Amino acid sequence: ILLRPVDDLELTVRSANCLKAEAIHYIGDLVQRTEVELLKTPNLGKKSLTEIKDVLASRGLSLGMRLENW
Amino acid sequence: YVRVIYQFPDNLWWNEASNQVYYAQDPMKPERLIGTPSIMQAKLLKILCEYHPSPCPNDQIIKALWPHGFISSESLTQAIKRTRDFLNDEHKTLIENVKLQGYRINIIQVIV
Amino acid sequence: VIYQFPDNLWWNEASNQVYYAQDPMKPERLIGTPSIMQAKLLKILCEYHPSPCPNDQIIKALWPHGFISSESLTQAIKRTRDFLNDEHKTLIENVKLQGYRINIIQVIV
Amino acid sequence: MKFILAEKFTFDPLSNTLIDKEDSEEIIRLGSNESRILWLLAQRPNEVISRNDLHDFVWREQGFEVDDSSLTQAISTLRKMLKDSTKSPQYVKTVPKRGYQLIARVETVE
Repeated sequence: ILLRPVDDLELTVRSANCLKAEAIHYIGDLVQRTEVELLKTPNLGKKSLTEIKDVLASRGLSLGMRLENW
Repeated sequence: YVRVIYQFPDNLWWNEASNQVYYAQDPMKPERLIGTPSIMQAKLLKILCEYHPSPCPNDQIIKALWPHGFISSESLTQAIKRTRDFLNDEHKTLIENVKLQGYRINIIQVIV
Repeated sequence: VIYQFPDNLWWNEASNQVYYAQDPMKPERLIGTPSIMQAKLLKILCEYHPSPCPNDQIIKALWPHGFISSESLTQAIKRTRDFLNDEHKTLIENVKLQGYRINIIQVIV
Repeated sequence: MKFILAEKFTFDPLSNTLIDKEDSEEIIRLGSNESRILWLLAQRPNEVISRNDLHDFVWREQGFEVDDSSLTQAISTLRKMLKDSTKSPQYVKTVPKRGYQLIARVETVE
């Protein structure tokens, strides 16, 4: 699922309002958005990164995706 | 230095240089120190001071507190609540909620 | 110059030592003498009084040419309060993301 | 001018004598170096003096240079003969990296 807006991720209000500021609107950014850079962002800890990765894993996706052109 | 000191009802004093808020147990004698606000309490206080005496609309308050944030209005309400709590304003006179027009801060005088 | 602190504490610049006194210049209930770094920290916190003292100011005044591991900031201002016996964490206050401050009652010059 | 230390001992910088009030019959004899060190400490009441500065003031006026173990030995003899505490801060103590300290009170007789 690389064709959905991030708001369709069923993300909680905290994660949605955080990731909205980083101009991250499609999963294609997030699948290669590195774990470290995701952790550096304001208001995003390990226990929320866990749920982000869990929602990704439910729909096949995950972080750490070497990828292709746009 | 451009020093600005704000006098609030119940002889409250807010010193901008030291960023300190204290009760005056005399006309202007500092001995009863309420303390130092955080970096949004001070920001919202600055917003309400810069728009005095006009009420400040909530959208600009949010855009100044959160320049690049999709922050819900609940955080606005509770930020105002906590700022009024730490200023001991249980009677809602210090930071008044202008009905359907935003917020004002009750300030008597400015000392430079 | 004599700085007064809660619990009737005094730090002296007419001398170089700390004590618990009710008489400014009289050495009552001596604590001792802080170290070089401790004395510098106390001087910085007393000079920034009554304003909070920024963390970067403290690190570049105590360690102008040191690669501080960012955790000596807390060990130093832990043992400094311990040497002043701040068990209740009331003698030196930490306002988060703004800095440190030290509670000074009066200044004698 | 005679000095009184801690309301107990009496000492003069000019004749190098020590008198204990508890035992006024027994005069305490001190060496010149330790006596001059204690007098230099008394000249600056209760603030830190540097080991380097005290050492150079005590021994360069003497006209001769000695190593820094000499100051440590002189202070050891001073603490021993005064019967000051071995490591507690009662009369004289050492502040590391800063110098030497006196605790005994200063009372100028005249």
